Amino acid sequence: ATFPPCARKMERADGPATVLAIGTANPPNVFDQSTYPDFYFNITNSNHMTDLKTKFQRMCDKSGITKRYMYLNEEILKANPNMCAYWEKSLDVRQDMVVVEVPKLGKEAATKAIKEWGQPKSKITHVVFCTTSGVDMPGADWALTKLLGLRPSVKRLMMYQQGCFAGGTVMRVAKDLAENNKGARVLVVCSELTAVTFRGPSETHLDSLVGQALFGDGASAIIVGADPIPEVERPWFEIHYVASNILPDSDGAIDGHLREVGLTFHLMKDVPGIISKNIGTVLKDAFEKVFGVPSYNDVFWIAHPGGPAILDQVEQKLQLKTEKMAASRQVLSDYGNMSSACVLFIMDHLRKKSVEQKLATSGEGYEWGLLLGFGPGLTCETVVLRSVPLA
Amino acid sequence: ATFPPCARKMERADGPATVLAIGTANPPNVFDQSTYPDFYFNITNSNHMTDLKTKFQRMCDKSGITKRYMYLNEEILKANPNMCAYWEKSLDVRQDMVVVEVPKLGKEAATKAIKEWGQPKSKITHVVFCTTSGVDMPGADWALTKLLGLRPSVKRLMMYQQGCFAGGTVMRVAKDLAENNKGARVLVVCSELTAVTFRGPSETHLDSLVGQALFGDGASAIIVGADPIPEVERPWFEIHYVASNILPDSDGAIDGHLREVGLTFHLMKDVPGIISKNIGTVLKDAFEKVFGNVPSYNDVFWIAHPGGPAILDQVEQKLQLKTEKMAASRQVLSDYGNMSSACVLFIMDHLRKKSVEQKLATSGEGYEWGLLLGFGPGLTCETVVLRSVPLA
Ligand SMILES: CC(C)(COP(=O)(O)OP(=O)(O)OC[C@H]1O[C@@H](n2cnc3c(N)ncnc32)[C@H](O)[C@@H]1OP(=O)(O)O)[C@@H](O)C(=O)NCCC(=O)NCCS
Ligand SMILES: O=C1C[C@@H](c2ccc(O)cc2)Oc2cc(O)cc(O)c21
Ligand SMILES: O=C1C[C@@H](c2ccc(O)cc2)Oc2cc(O)cc(O)c21
Repeated sequence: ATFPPCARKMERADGPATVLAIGTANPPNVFDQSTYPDFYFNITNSNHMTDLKTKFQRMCDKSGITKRYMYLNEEILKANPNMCAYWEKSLDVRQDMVVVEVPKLGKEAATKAIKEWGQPKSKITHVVFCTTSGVDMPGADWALTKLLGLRPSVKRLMMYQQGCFAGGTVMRVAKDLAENNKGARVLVVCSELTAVTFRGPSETHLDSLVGQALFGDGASAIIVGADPIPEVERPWFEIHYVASNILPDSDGAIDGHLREVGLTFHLMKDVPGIISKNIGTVLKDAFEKVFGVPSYNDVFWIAHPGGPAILDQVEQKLQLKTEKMAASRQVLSDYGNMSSACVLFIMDHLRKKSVEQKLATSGEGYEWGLLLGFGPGLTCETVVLRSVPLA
Repeated sequence: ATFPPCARKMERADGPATVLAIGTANPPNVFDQSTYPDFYFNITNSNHMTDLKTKFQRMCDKSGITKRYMYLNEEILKANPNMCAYWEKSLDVRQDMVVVEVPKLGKEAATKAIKEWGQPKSKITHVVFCTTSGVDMPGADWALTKLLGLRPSVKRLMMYQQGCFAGGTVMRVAKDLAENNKGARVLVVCSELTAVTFRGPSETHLDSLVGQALFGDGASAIIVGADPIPEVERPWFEIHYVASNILPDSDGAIDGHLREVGLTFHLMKDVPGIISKNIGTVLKDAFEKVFGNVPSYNDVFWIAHPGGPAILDQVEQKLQLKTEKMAASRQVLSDYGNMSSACVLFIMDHLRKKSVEQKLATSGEGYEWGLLLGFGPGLTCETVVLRSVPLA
């Protein structure tokens, strides 16, 4: 039923896929969260909706967010009344922005990672581009290739309308790309901008208002490869296990639609409840596979900060000690919810802080760790990581 | 710099990624190409555009297409005048159709693939869903998973807004999922519906008119795995080499923009020209990596994305292929039109079946080796080197 087998025509690698560099970028406009409700109701000309703004100030005060970064600013929003409305035909001006600026922010994040990596751009064999912010043909993967001047034969994978869990997905994608191809070096870019999602307030769409309180802009970039070249490339985290779960009883929990008015956000179930009710089973299953067993307090944690109640309720249900989510909270406070890019920001802070505090390893002390993405399905992406030792 | 190595935690497979099953599906409405211009100019209130209709009749006549299948029909279009115009805000009505109908049609093709495969669907470990028709959150990958009742823990990969080259991308994607994961069985689904792209004619955007003559609807699905179970699973094609290339001097050749008027289609360079000048360089590099320092193009089987007949004609001319090589590619174009990322899988299925039918030596018309090519925006050329299986 088969011709006689031949050796793998495209050689594969032997070690684990390894993070060799991380770079991050954010748009230049900074928004204090504690005064953001004033700005938001000013720029949306909705100061007559008194009770709604009180509701929004509470949302912002309870977000665990201190500041956010956005491509949008006061000048740009005055120029587009249709994006300041809650529900006006927009998509076209929104697309005109994000199809340009999402590859641009990704390039700034990627240039940093390429620079830290140290190798020539020409060594990049694969490009994985992940966003939730607009679509186009050719995609932001093609645009990033041109902007960076990678070789025209890079193998690309364009991930559009992904959502918050895709920071975990890209790790699972790059794992197989890196491990199945000897010498493959994968450029992974997550890049998100709220220009598709910013909109005016409505008294009957309070979940849309939660989104206005939480979503920020940012781009993160990693170089993934297996078999790092000793004393030339420098490892930081190893990918050893990945898993995907549609959580029980979660149908319709989070929906997002791309419409003539832009991208709309819909909350319809207790998202922190469903995650925290089911996270025990998922991680226990992963740990049996990887180990078959360290404590949850003895591994490092990169958890997507969908919002603070997620991190809070996982922490309680699993009875974690409060430093386990500290790095994930650090990014949420410093940046807000940047959809897919969040976890890669958290990974970078983890390593930087572990180095700077002169700890044993890249993951704040521990040999093993977790990276968790959450979003729409309701989808939980699971990554078991190993760190590297340090001085 | 590293912790002590440990054995790979997730076992890998050893053989090549193999196609184990193919199924396809189309919407139920058939449109004869020869009289399609009469239907199209009438439904878009364009009967007065007398010379434009004569041009469109020529496009249809020279299209190499006999018929297409479409989810759209007469009743659906009359219910949506904003779609029968050239440039009205529609995207919402277009999304309402395709976010439901794309996973639906893919479900149809996937059930056929799974039935041929013969294994329990619970043994599917990965889902790759590929489309250029609509986007949604959660995606068509999620909806397909629910419709089929696959395991809740499948590893899903959602590929939106891909374009015509993506039939080769999913093969490339599926190669690494299957090979790096022992026991992985990947369901790959490409599902395309013209409801995103249909629009009335304009005398000044004849490239938009070109799309209206060529694009059809369809979905195709494959089961891809490595290390097949002897006597249980049946290999049909192996994936041995994958390559990707942005062709030189091709910026702007094919653009597609998702707007408030829906998906718009633009052609601003000689696309069959650019592909045919460069395909030799592309295929020569792939063959040198597979075979060293090498069969002739006439001695392999061809699965070429039929973006239009001029592409197949100009690759046939410049590479001096005998005319039989593109025949399978042209048969699918004839019977279905250009189904974006779904076509090549339709051509793959057609190839195997007529090889079995005519009792040829292999599943790729008696050749051992062959190509699957996808052409699209970028200009992106995706290259796959396949091996067939022998036949009794
Ligand atoms: C060329 C093709 C569009 C139609 O067949 P064709 O026989 O070449 O048409 P001919 O050139 O013989 O006929 C000429 C008329 O057709 C129309 N036409 C054909 N291709 C056209 C194009 N790219 N743009 C505009 N008009 C076109 C024109 O109106 C032309 O007359 P013009 O002088 O007014 O432009 C088709 O076979 C093809 O493959 N074209 C490009 C491939 C493609 O479309 N790829 C889709 C990719 S995802
Ligand atoms: O509606 C949006 C906005 C989007 C987004 C966030 C940050 C950013 O920078 C750009 C886009 O994030 C989301 C993530 C989801 O899981 C579901 C959603 O509906 C959305
Ligand atoms: O504009 C379209 C239509 C789309 C399409 C075709 C058939 C179908 O059934 C659904 C969508 O295919 C494309 C493929 C491209 O590379 C570029 C494009 O602009 C387009």
